[PDB]
Amino acid sequence: SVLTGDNQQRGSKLFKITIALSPTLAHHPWPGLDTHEPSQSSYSTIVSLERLLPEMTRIKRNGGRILEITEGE
Amino acid sequence: MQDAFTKAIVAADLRGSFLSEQELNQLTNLVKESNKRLDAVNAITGNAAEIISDAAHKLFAEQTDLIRPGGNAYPNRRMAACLRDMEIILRYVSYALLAGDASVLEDRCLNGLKETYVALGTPTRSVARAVQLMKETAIGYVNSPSGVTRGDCSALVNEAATYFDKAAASIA
Amino acid sequence: MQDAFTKAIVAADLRGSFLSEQELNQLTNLVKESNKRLDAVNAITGNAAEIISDAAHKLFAEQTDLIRPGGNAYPNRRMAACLRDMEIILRYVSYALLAGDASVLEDRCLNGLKETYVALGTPTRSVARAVQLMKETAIGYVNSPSGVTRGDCSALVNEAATYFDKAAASIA
Amino acid sequence: MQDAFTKAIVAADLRGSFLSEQELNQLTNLVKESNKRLDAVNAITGNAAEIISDAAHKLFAEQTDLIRPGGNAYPNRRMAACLRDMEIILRYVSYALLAGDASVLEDRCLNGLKETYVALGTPTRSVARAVQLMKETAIGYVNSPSGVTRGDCSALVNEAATYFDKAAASIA
Amino acid sequence: MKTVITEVIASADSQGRFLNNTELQAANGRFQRATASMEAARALTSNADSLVKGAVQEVYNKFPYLTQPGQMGYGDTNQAKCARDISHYLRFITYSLVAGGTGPLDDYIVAGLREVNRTFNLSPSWYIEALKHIKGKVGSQLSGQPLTEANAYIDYCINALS
Amino acid sequence: MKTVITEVIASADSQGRFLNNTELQAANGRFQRATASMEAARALTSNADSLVKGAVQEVYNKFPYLTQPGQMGYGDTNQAKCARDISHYLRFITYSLVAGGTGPLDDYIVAGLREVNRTFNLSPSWYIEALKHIKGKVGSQLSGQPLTEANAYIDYCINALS
Amino acid sequence: MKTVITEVIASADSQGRFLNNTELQAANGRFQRATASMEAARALTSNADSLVKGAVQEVYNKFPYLTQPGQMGYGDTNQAKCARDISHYLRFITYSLVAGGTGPLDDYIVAGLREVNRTFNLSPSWYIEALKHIKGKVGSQLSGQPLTEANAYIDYCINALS
Amino acid sequence: MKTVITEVIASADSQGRFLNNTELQAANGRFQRATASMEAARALTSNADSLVKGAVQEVYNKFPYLTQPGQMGYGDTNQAKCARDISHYLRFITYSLVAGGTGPLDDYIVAGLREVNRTFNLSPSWYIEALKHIKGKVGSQLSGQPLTEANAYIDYCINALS
Amino acid sequence: MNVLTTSSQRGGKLFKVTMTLSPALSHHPWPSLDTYEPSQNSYSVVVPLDRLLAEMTYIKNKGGRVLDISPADLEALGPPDISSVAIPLKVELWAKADVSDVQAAIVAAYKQIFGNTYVLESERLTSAESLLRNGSISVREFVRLLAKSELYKERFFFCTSNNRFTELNFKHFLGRAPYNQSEIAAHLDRYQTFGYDAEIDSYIDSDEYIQAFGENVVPYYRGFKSQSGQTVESFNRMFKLYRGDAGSDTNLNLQGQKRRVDPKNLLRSGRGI
Ligand SMILES: *[C@H](C)[C@H]1/C(=C/c2[nH]c(/C=C3N=C(/C=C4\NC(=O)C(CC)=C4C)C(C)=C\3CCC(=O)O)c(CCC(=O)O)c2C)NC(=O)[C@@H]1C
Ligand SMILES: *[C@H](C)[C@H]1/C(=C/c2[nH]c(/C=C3N=C(/C=C4\NC(=O)C(CC)=C4C)C(C)=C\3CCC(=O)O)c(CCC(=O)O)c2C)NC(=O)[C@@H]1C
Ligand SMILES: *[C@H](C)[C@H]1/C(=C/c2[nH]c(/C=C3N=C(/C=C4\NC(=O)C(CC)=C4C)C(C)=C\3CCC(=O)O)c(CCC(=O)O)c2C)NC(=O)[C@@H]1C
Ligand SMILES: *[C@H](C)[C@H]1/C(=C/c2[nH]c(/C=C3N=C(/C=C4\NC(=O)C(CC)=C4C)C(C)=C\3CCC(=O)O)c(CCC(=O)O)c2C)NC(=O)[C@@H]1C
Ligand SMILES: *[C@H](C)[C@H]1/C(=C/c2[nH]c(/C=C3N=C(/C=C4\NC(=O)C(CC)=C4C)C(C)=C\3CCC(=O)O)c(CCC(=O)O)c2C)NC(=O)[C@@H]1C
Ligand SMILES: *[C@H](C)[C@H]1/C(=C/c2[nH]c(/C=C3N=C(/C=C4\NC(=O)C(CC)=C4C)C(C)=C\3CCC(=O)O)c(CCC(=O)O)c2C)NC(=O)[C@@H]1C
Ligand SMILES: *[C@H](C)[C@H]1/C(=C/c2[nH]c(/C=C3N=C(/C=C4\NC(=O)C(CC)=C4C)C(C)=C\3CCC(=O)O)c(CCC(=O)O)c2C)NC(=O)[C@@H]1C
Ligand SMILES: *[C@H](C)[C@H]1/C(=C/c2[nH]c(/C=C3N=C(/C=C4\NC(=O)C(CC)=C4C)C(C)=C\3CCC(=O)O)c(CCC(=O)O)c2C)NC(=O)[C@@H]1C
Ligand SMILES: *[C@H](C)[C@H]1/C(=C/c2[nH]c(/C=C3N=C(/C=C4\NC(=O)C(CC)=C4C)C(C)=C\3CCC(=O)O)c(CCC(=O)O)c2C)NC(=O)[C@@H]1C
Ligand SMILES: *[C@H](C)[C@H]1/C(=C/c2[nH]c(/C=C3N=C(/C=C4\NC(=O)C(CC)=C4C)C(C)=C\3CCC(=O)O)c(CCC(=O)O)c2C)NC(=O)[C@@H]1C
Ligand SMILES: *[C@H](C)[C@H]1/C(=C/c2[nH]c(/C=C3N=C(/C=C4\NC(=O)C(CC)=C4C)C(C)=C\3CCC(=O)O)c(CCC(=O)O)c2C)NC(=O)[C@@H]1C
Repeated sequence: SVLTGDNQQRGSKLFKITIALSPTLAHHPWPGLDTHEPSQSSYSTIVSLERLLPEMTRIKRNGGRILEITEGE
Repeated sequence: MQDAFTKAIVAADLRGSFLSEQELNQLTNLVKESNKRLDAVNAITGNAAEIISDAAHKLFAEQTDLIRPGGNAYPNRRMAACLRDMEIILRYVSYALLAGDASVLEDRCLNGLKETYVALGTPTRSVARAVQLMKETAIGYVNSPSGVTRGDCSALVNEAATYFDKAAASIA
Repeated sequence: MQDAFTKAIVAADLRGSFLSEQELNQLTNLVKESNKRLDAVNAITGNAAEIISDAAHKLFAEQTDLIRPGGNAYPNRRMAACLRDMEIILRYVSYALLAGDASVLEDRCLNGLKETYVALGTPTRSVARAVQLMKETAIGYVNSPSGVTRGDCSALVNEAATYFDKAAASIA
Repeated sequence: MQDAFTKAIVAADLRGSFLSEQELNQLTNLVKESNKRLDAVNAITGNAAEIISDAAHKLFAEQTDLIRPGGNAYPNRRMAACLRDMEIILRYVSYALLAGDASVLEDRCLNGLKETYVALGTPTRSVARAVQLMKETAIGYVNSPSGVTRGDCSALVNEAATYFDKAAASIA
Repeated sequence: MKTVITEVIASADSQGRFLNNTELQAANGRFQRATASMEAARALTSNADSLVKGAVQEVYNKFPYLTQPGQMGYGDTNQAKCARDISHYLRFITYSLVAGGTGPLDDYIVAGLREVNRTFNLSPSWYIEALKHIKGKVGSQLSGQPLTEANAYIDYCINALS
Repeated sequence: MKTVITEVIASADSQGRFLNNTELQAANGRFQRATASMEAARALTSNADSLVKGAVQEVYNKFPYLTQPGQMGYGDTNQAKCARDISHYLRFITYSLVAGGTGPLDDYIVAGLREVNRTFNLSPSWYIEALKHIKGKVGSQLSGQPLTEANAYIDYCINALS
Repeated sequence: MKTVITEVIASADSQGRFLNNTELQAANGRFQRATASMEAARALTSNADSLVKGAVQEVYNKFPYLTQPGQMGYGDTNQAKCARDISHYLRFITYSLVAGGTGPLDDYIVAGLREVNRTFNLSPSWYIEALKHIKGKVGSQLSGQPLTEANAYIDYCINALS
Repeated sequence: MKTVITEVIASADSQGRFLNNTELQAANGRFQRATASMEAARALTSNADSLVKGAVQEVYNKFPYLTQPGQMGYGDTNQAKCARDISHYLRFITYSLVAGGTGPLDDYIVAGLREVNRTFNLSPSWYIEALKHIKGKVGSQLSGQPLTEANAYIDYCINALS
Repeated sequence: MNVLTTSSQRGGKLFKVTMTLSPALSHHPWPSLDTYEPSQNSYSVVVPLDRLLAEMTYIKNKGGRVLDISPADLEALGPPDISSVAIPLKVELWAKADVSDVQAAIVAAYKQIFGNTYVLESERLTSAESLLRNGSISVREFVRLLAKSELYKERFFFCTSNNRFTELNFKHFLGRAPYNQSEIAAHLDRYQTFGYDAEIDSYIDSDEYIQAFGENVVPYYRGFKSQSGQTVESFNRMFKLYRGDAGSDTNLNLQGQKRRVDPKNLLRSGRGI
């Protein structure tokens, strides 16, 4: 997701993170086995350095792995 | 408590005004029906015992478990209560019918009845059922008397219904 | 949620029975009126804005103090709320009218409403008043429309009333 | 109950100790003021009726709606209550003033007051207002009496204020 | 609120008993009376204003000094109030006629009457005159039972005031 | 004894107040009704006997076994009592019509009814039939309001018995 | 807690009336006395300790057997307690002088005195001696009204104990 | 009758306890004050008459219309009564000073005040002026505590009247 | 407790009064020191309006003290209907959402995140809304922004206690109510060192959030239906936290922000700390 402007209000250096998505990370609210969205198997988000460690750890424990990290600017 | 007349007053009071002529005409006509109204009440009271007796029989024929050990109408002690309650509800309904207003029934009897029943483990549904059974029987009398001047009581009959139903609903 | 049909079902279910033929005939009839029913709703929705606007004007002409400093409709922020509330109540009422059942109105809107108003210090009396003011205006439209096939809507009109009144009562 | 003396005791008790000489000197001087203290009280009690009467007039001149149909001070019955209440609060305040301690006031009088007012739909704001109106009038007398030895009562005057204010706050 | 109908209900309710013939007889009494009562109310409601003017006025004739400066009758605010008040009395009376009991009167007017009047230094006397003057006027527009009813209620207040 | 008149007095008395319009309205009701009530009583009083015979009789038809030896209906003493009793019921009813309230019924008949009946093993059922049979006959000699009144009271007992 | 001031408030409060002259007179009494009372307290507070030693001691002289092994007076723990206790009595007395009422005494010492003493087999007698011995000593350090006050309170306990 | 002394007895008596130091303190207060109180009474008692004349008079100045024919202030009987009445008020006040409590006032004057006044249409207002006028005069003959006392009691009535 | 009649036989609005009982107020007819029945430490009475003044004065003149007064009509009302929260409904914001769908989400989010509480035109956040619907922000991220926003702080966090704010938070961010005293304690400590932002972050970051409505689903009410690792009492606490439809979390009302869940009730579910 290309940042239109600095997403976060609170300010630090921001880094774009592209992740391969497990069904768990974004389960659809559907009956049966939850499916992540087809259109994005690789969600990309913008994160502040402070949040970067929590975001990565949560991504890690869920199936999906970091495809790439890029500084948001 | 409250009734049709008093009510209209109170409304008028908050507006701070004399009664509207329109409003008088509600009361004027209400008076005219009195005689019918009265007979209706008289019919219930006259048949009271029966109404209940009847309803009960039917209630227990339907929900046989209530009267089996472990049910809520067993043993005698409980049964007695259940009968007593039915009656009360009836009494209040009649009162309302005379007043020409739900209030008396709701404030004295219905407000909190559900919760009581719940706490005890009385099945509210069955209670409601009973109330209806009563309703039908009661109307039966109201609507089919002998030696009264023949005429149309529908208006009253329906209002009666409503009262019964408010009861059924709030209990249920 | 619930409406006229579903309701009758549910009742029937607890008895454990197929729907009584008598009961079908309630619903059968209800269907026939549909068209009328619909137009009624359509009339409210079409006039919505106005209904409110109107009622408000009258509300504030009566209870001048609400709009005076220290009153409950002052300042702007509060006024705004008061308007929106009126509207909401209306919205629900309409919904009910279509459903053919109070429920939706009771559950979403009326339930807890009194207490809220109390906690805020909103004067429940005035709220109720507003609701009535609305009622009358609304009926006005329901009952006097344009380009509609002429016939009798009374039945619907009264049911409408009742809804408004349930509201008035439970708020008050 | 409690008052200035008793209080100091109690504190001392929990420490488990005889009263500190320092602490005695609080009480010693407190005694010395007695006479002033008394006159203060005497002034209120002597003027009681008036204090209230006065405050009321002013209260109703400000908040006209209280006395209009639909308001909280209407009708007579309600008005009466409102007056009665004012007085009570006053009575307590005086008591405190003599004791030299808020407690009595808080425990007998203020405790639960807000909630009552709320439940009734009495507008707490207005109540508070009344209390202040009273305060000012009362001080008026405390501070301008007849036949009293001229001297400084400020200390007492302020304490009086505080009591009134605790009241205002907890009600509001 | 005390009306015939409410009372019998109440009495029945206390004993825990159905409304039997006893009570209905009573009810029948009310509602029979209503026709007259209602008539009276229509008459008062219509002439309200005029009755009020006349009364207020009267009071001043009866107690000239009230209109002097530094008195209660003096300055418009007070006059306005004076009017308002009497209106009320009247209003309630009509109510009571229609309700068929003193109820409305008792709860609005009578309960707390004394203390209010004491604290604001309203002299009962005044009100009374107002009423009397009224009674006299009403004694023209009405007749027979309608009249009788009107009186009863008017008086009821006189007695409460005094 | 509970009649309309006594009650309003009582209520007035409890509150500690003079009889005001409220109560008189009620009283008036009682008095206007009386004319019908009184009529009914004259009618019952006259046909008393015949009503009684008919009733007693009925009961036996309804419950044949009572007349068999070793039963309660059997042997004249019992029959005499049975007659006596019903007479009483009737007597009281008349009273109540005239008094304009259930009072007389309540105090003579109803209070203690159950226990008496229990201890002597009188079956309510019987009495009831008696009454019903009566009601049916009365439903010829009377008409309109007079009738209505008669019924009310007769029933009142049925309900008390049951 | 019962002091002069609290009581008059209470009495006023019960009847539902403002503090009038009656009560203030009373209050005034409390305040005038205070000067003497306060003096007494300063005197006891200062000599506390010495009074306590003396008392404890006395008790043992009076009841030699207490100090024998297997008795209550025997072994330091008990002696410590004995000291503590008397300290308390004293402490409270001072309090009461200052508070200008028995209040403090009543609530700490007196209420429940008996049962405590019963369950732990403390003999009232002992305490009493303690007090008496005290009273005697106090009867030197003080004089006139100050003295009188001291006594009153000391006694108050004697009577409660006995 | 409520005086300091009676009250403490009462309170003591209710609880079922002996008079302890608490109460005596209170009593002492009453006795110390007495000297001032007594003085005040001697002063009022002496000037009684003159105070009364002045008051009665005042009232008429304040409410001229009273002296007109057909009013209450008119015709000697009434004037005599008016005098008498005020005398009473005064008399009692003195009593209360001496008794050291409102008691005398409460029982003679205050209890039943309202209803008496209502039934005979005596306007509280009048009395009040009387008192006020008095208070003003007394405010010359007396001084210091004696004065203070006099006021207290005089006021006490003002408040009761209003 | 339940009250069975709203009004006395003589017309009169009954009012339930709750007091802490005192030995003087009621005592056993037993020898020895008077004791109130332990079960009635908090006694409740329903009194008509007329006797209310006398009743309350007497209570207070003894050592009683009034816990709360409440009109009998509000009392003896049905427990709120759970109809709308039994099955929440749920909103998914697809990618390539058309204009309307984005609007619906926004509305729904404001509803759940703020309670019934109304958000005015000026209060509403254009910027945050802007981001959603040209991508860039997840529904999850929007939700974070709302809880960061001052609007949120002013209503929930700046008026009430942190104790109250926690459960207030729980309900908005997770349908659940709080289970156990520990959760309340943990959040409080987080807030003291990390501050307000970190605490807000810890609910959205939590796996319970992720497991249900993890991304691009507007939060819904999980409580009122059976959840894993949820204390049974939590379900009852959900009835206290959630009062009816058209009942809100409002700073605005008198003494607006108080605790729906008593501290003791939390202790029952679990203790340890
Ligand atoms: C009968 C149709 C059903 C039924 C009834 C039932 N009720 C109870 C217990 C009580 N009922 C009430 C309710 C009232 N008392 C009143 O004063 C009023 C008017 C305000 C009502 C309507 C009360 C007070 C009780 C509890 C105490 C009592 O027994 O009086 C029972 C007994 C329950 C028990 O545990 O003993 C029963 C059986 N339940 C059924 O089975 C029927 C479907
Ligand atoms: C309606 C449910 C059924 C019905 C009623 C009915 N009643 C009347 C007329 C009267 N009924 C009464 C009855 C009373 N008046 C009283 O004062 C009392 C209490 C003491 C009663 C019970 C009276 C007196 C009248 C007036 C004339 C008469 O002789 O009955 C009518 C006729 C219409 C009217 O209002 O007059 C009717 C229709 N009968 C029916 O047809 C319904 C089934
Ligand atoms: C009643 C409040 C007033 C009134 C209404 C009325 N309407 C009809 C008949 C119809 N009205 C509609 C309208 C709709 N049907 C729909 O499906 C929708 C929503 C898409 C609407 C708005 C229709 C289609 C009919 C039937 C065709 C026709 O118009 O004739 C009637 C006639 C009764 C009947 O249809 O059985 C009436 C009375 N007219 C009044 O006079 C009332 C003030
Ligand atoms: C007067 C300034 C305002 C006012 C007062 C008002 N109060 C009531 C009713 C009550 N007020 C109280 C007061 C107290 N309860 C206590 O515990 C204490 C302290 C010890 C007090 C002072 C109570 C108990 C009641 C309810 C019972 C009663 O009859 O008093 C009313 C009447 C409410 C009603 O609906 O009847 C009023 C009007 N309200 C105003 O309008 C003023 C702003
Ligand atoms: C303070 C608000 C005003 C004020 C007070 C003031 N009073 C005194 C002195 C006394 N006041 C009293 C009054 C009483 N003593 C009692 O025992 C009773 C109850 C029966 C009362 C009402 C007394 C006895 C005294 C002592 C003698 C005297 O009057 O002088 C003073 C003087 C200083 C002092 O503390 O004694 C003062 C200042 N005077 C003001 O200026 C204020 C307006
Ligand atoms: C008319 C004869 C005299 C007069 C009257 C007057 N009244 C007031 C003030 C009040 N009047 C009432 C009376 C009522 N208010 C009610 O709610 C009811 C029951 C429905 C009544 C009968 C009240 C309560 C007040 C108090 C304050 C208020 O206005 O509400 C005044 C003002 C006196 C003052 O200073 O407060 C007056 C003057 N006016 C005249 O000129 C006549 C002498
Ligand atoms: C008639 C339907 C049946 C019948 C009746 C019968 N009754 C008794 C005995 C008593 N019956 C009554 C009734 C009343 N006595 C009163 O004082 C009143 C109130 C005014 C009533 C209603 C009473 C009290 C008695 C008991 C005392 C007595 O001896 O009368 C009997 C005799 C029972 C016995 O055990 O001897 C009988 C048989 N007889 C029939 O044939 C019918 C079956
Ligand atoms: C001294 C004259 C004798 C003595 C006394 C002694 N006391 C205890 C134990 C207790 N003493 C008290 C007394 C008080 N505790 C209080 O809280 C108060 C109110 C301020 C008093 C007056 C109490 C309650 C105890 C019981 C337990 C406790 O720990 O206090 C003992 C110990 C006896 C025992 O059974 O434990 C003794 C011996 N000691 C002497 O040497 C004298 C004979
Ligand atoms: C004086 C300000 C006005 C006045 C007074 C006046 N009073 C009466 C009649 C009574 N006055 C009282 C008062 C008291 N009697 C007592 O026993 C006591 C307590 C010791 C008091 C305060 C009473 C009881 C009466 C009524 C019975 C009686 O005759 O004494 C009148 C006569 C009024 C009448 O007869 O209706 C008058 C005129 N007179 C004036 O000039 C002033 C206006
Ligand atoms: C003693 C081992 C511990 C202790 C006890 C203690 N209890 C209280 C006060 C109360 N205790 C009770 C207990 C009961 N009341 C009952 O009716 C029953 C049986 C049915 C019990 C068990 C109650 C109700 C009270 C409070 C009111 C009363 O006095 O009856 C206290 C005093 C508390 C106070 O401040 O009043 C104490 C000390 N506490 C200890 O210190 C011991 C560990
Ligand atoms: C207008 C007729 C009267 C009025 C209303 C008023 N309401 C509020 C505040 C709120 N009212 C509600 C209402 C509802 N919540 C719902 O969800 C529904 C049904 C779904 C309704 C109808 C709510 C939630 C609130 C609280 C939230 C908020 O206030 O933002 C106020 C404002 C209170 C304040 O002090 O700010 C007002 C003024 N009050 C009047 O003056 C009229 C009599």
